[PDB]
Amino acid sequence: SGAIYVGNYRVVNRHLATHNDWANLVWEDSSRDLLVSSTTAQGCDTIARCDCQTGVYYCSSRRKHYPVSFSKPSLIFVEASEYYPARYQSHLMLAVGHSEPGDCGGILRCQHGVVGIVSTGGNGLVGFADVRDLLWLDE
Ligand SMILES: NC(=O)[C@H]1CCC(=O)N(c2ccccc2)C1
Ligand SMILES: [Zn+2]
Repeated sequence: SGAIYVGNYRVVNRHLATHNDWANLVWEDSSRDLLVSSTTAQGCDTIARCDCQTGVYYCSSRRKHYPVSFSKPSLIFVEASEYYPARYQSHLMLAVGHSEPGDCGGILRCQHGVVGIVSTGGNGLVGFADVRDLLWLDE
Protein backbone atom coordinates (compact mmCIF):
# COMPACT_ATOMS: atom_id res chain seq x y z
CA SER A 1 0.00 0.00 0.00
CA GLY A 2 0.94 3.68 -0.30
CA ALA A 3 0.14 6.97 -1.99
CA ILE A 4 1.62 10.36 -3.08
CA TYR A 5 0.01 13.54 -1.72
CA VAL A 6 0.73 16.66 -3.80
CA GLY A 7 -1.44 19.80 -3.65
CA ASN A 8 -5.10 18.71 -3.74
CA TYR A 9 -4.25 15.35 -5.35
CA ARG A 10 -3.74 11.77 -4.12
CA VAL A 11 -1.84 9.39 -6.48
CA VAL A 12 -2.38 5.65 -5.91
CA ASN A 13 -1.95 2.33 -7.81
CA ARG A 14 -5.16 2.06 -9.89
CA HIS A 15 -5.68 -1.57 -8.72
CA LEU A 16 -5.63 -0.43 -5.05
CA ALA A 17 -7.95 2.61 -5.50
CA THR A 18 -10.80 2.80 -2.97
CA HIS A 19 -14.53 3.72 -3.45
CA ASN A 20 -13.66 7.26 -2.22
CA ASP A 21 -10.81 7.51 -4.80
CA TRP A 22 -13.29 6.54 -7.61
CA ALA A 23 -16.01 8.96 -6.26
CA ASN A 24 -13.43 11.85 -6.39
CA LEU A 25 -11.73 10.74 -9.65
CA VAL A 26 -9.49 13.28 -11.46
CA TRP A 27 -7.67 10.93 -13.91
CA GLU A 28 -6.92 7.20 -14.32
CA ASP A 29 -4.93 5.14 -16.82
CA SER A 30 -5.27 1.35 -16.73
CA SER A 31 -2.22 0.93 -19.02
CA ARG A 32 -0.09 2.76 -16.38
CA ASP A 33 -1.71 1.28 -13.22
CA LEU A 34 -2.29 4.87 -11.96
CA LEU A 35 -5.30 6.69 -10.51
CA VAL A 36 -5.40 10.27 -9.16
CA SER A 37 -8.23 11.45 -6.86
CA SER A 38 -8.96 14.86 -5.30
CA THR A 39 -8.43 15.68 -1.61
CA THR A 40 -9.73 18.44 0.66
CA ALA A 41 -6.45 18.71 2.65
CA GLN A 42 -3.29 20.07 0.99
CA GLY A 43 -0.46 17.57 0.47
CA CYS A 44 3.21 18.59 0.59
CA ASP A 45 5.09 15.87 -1.34
CA THR A 46 7.38 17.25 -4.09
CA ILE A 47 7.33 15.55 -7.54
CA ALA A 48 10.71 15.19 -9.30
CA ARG A 49 11.02 16.86 -12.76
CA CYS A 50 14.15 15.21 -14.14
CA ASP A 51 15.64 12.24 -16.03
CA CYS A 52 17.37 10.55 -13.04
CA GLN A 53 18.00 6.80 -13.33
CA THR A 54 19.12 6.31 -9.68
CA GLY A 55 17.08 6.69 -6.49
CA VAL A 56 15.82 4.97 -3.33
CA TYR A 57 12.56 3.04 -2.83
CA TYR A 58 10.67 1.81 0.19
CA CYS A 59 10.06 -2.01 0.32
CA SER A 60 7.35 -2.85 2.88
CA SER A 61 8.02 -6.63 2.70
CA ARG A 62 11.54 -5.96 4.05
CA ARG A 63 10.74 -2.76 6.16
CA LYS A 64 13.75 -1.28 4.29
CA HIS A 65 14.73 1.36 1.80
CA TYR A 66 16.97 0.24 -1.07
CA PRO A 67 19.14 2.32 -3.45
CA VAL A 68 18.54 1.27 -7.09
CA SER A 69 19.46 2.00 -10.71
CA PHE A 70 16.29 1.97 -12.89
CA SER A 71 15.43 2.05 -16.58
CA LYS A 72 13.75 5.08 -18.32
CA PRO A 73 9.90 4.88 -18.51
CA SER A 74 8.90 2.44 -21.23
CA LEU A 75 6.27 -0.15 -22.48
CA ILE A 76 7.02 -3.41 -20.63
CA PHE A 77 5.22 -6.78 -20.75
CA VAL A 78 3.68 -7.59 -17.33
CA GLU A 79 2.42 -11.08 -16.37
CA ALA A 80 -1.27 -11.60 -15.55
CA SER A 81 -2.60 -11.06 -11.98
CA GLU A 82 -6.17 -10.97 -10.46
CA TYR A 83 -6.41 -7.25 -11.53
CA TYR A 84 -5.26 -7.32 -15.14
CA PRO A 85 -4.72 -9.91 -17.87
CA ALA A 86 -1.11 -10.23 -19.23
CA ARG A 87 -0.49 -6.92 -21.04
CA TYR A 88 2.01 -4.15 -21.85
CA GLN A 89 2.15 -1.59 -19.02
CA SER A 90 3.30 1.85 -20.18
CA HIS A 91 5.51 4.44 -18.39
CA LEU A 92 7.10 1.64 -16.31
CA MET A 93 10.68 1.68 -14.96
CA LEU A 94 12.46 -1.55 -13.90
CA ALA A 95 15.24 -2.18 -11.37
CA VAL A 96 16.84 -5.25 -9.79
CA GLY A 97 15.26 -5.58 -6.35
CA HIS A 98 12.61 -7.17 -4.19
CA SER A 99 8.87 -6.52 -4.77
CA GLU A 100 5.82 -8.50 -3.61
CA PRO A 101 2.17 -7.54 -4.40
CA GLY A 102 1.77 -5.76 -1.03
CA ASP A 103 4.80 -3.60 -1.82
CA CYS A 104 2.72 -1.64 -4.40
CA GLY A 105 2.50 2.01 -3.44
CA GLY A 106 6.02 2.27 -1.99
CA ILE A 107 7.68 5.49 -3.15
CA LEU A 108 10.80 5.76 -5.35
CA ARG A 109 12.61 9.07 -4.75
CA CYS A 110 15.67 10.81 -6.21
CA GLN A 111 17.41 14.09 -5.04
CA HIS A 112 14.67 16.05 -6.92
CA GLY A 113 11.64 14.42 -5.28
CA VAL A 114 9.14 11.62 -5.87
CA VAL A 115 9.80 9.70 -9.13
CA GLY A 116 7.07 7.06 -8.96
CA ILE A 117 5.46 4.22 -7.01
CA VAL A 118 6.01 0.44 -6.90
CA SER A 119 3.61 -1.25 -9.38
CA THR A 120 5.15 -4.61 -10.50
CA GLY A 121 7.50 -7.35 -9.22
CA GLY A 122 8.65 -10.95 -9.31
CA ASN A 123 11.78 -12.70 -10.71
CA GLY A 124 14.05 -10.45 -8.63
CA LEU A 125 12.83 -7.28 -10.43
CA VAL A 126 10.81 -4.30 -9.17
CA GLY A 127 8.82 -2.03 -11.49
CA PHE A 128 7.78 1.56 -10.75
CA ALA A 129 4.99 3.56 -12.37
CA ASP A 130 6.54 6.94 -13.34
CA VAL A 131 4.75 10.16 -12.31
CA ARG A 132 7.40 12.73 -13.50
CA ASP A 133 5.62 13.40 -16.76
CA LEU A 134 2.30 14.42 -14.98
CA LEU A 135 3.10 18.13 -14.90
CA TRP A 136 -0.44 19.09 -13.94
CA LEU A 137 0.00 17.49 -10.44
CA ASP A 138 1.85 20.80 -9.52
CA GLU A 139 -1.07 23.12 -10.38
N1 LIG B 1 0.84 -3.32 -12.22
C1 LIG B 1 0.30 -4.53 -12.20
O1 LIG B 1 -0.09 -5.12 -13.21
C2 LIG B 1 0.21 -5.18 -10.82
C3 LIG B 1 -1.14 -5.87 -10.62
C4 LIG B 1 -1.23 -6.52 -9.24
C5 LIG B 1 0.04 -7.15 -8.70
O2 LIG B 1 -0.01 -7.79 -7.66
N2 LIG B 1 1.21 -6.94 -9.36
C6 LIG B 1 2.44 -7.40 -8.80
C7 LIG B 1 3.21 -6.54 -8.02
C8 LIG B 1 4.33 -7.03 -7.36
C9 LIG B 1 4.68 -8.37 -7.47
C10 LIG B 1 3.94 -9.21 -8.27
C11 LIG B 1 2.82 -8.74 -8.94
C12 LIG B 1 1.32 -6.22 -10.66
ZN1 LIG C 1 15.90 13.34 -10.17
